[PDB]
Amino acid sequence: QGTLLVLHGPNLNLLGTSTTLGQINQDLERRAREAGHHLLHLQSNAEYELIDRIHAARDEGVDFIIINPAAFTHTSVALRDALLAVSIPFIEVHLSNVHKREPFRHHSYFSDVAVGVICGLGATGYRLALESALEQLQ
Repeated sequence: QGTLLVLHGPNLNLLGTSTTLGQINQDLERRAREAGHHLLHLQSNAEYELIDRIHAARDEGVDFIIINPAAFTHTSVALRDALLAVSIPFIEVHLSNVHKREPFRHHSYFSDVAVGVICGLGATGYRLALESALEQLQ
């Protein structure tokens, strides 16, 4: 029934270069497909590429977003506003537990407008957000 888009923010191209981004993406696509949905993804170190991808999603039939903004979590109001502009619900994912880290990482420009948040559960957090999204879509 639906289309999901997974967005990965900056530096995540280095993951497991220990699970890689490619491994995460293939597992998500597989699980989405088994449940009858279509899943797309993009990683970028460029804020504008992520913004543009979100704008495209509005005009392409995307029903739900799963985003790991990574360092942009704490900085990119522009990505927050892209999500809000297109009115596509999303779940925020973080690999590491930000509460264990520097105070600046405790603030997110996403969390208050996300459906929910998964933090600190490593690469598995993405598939957990996908389980949630599949329910949210019914």
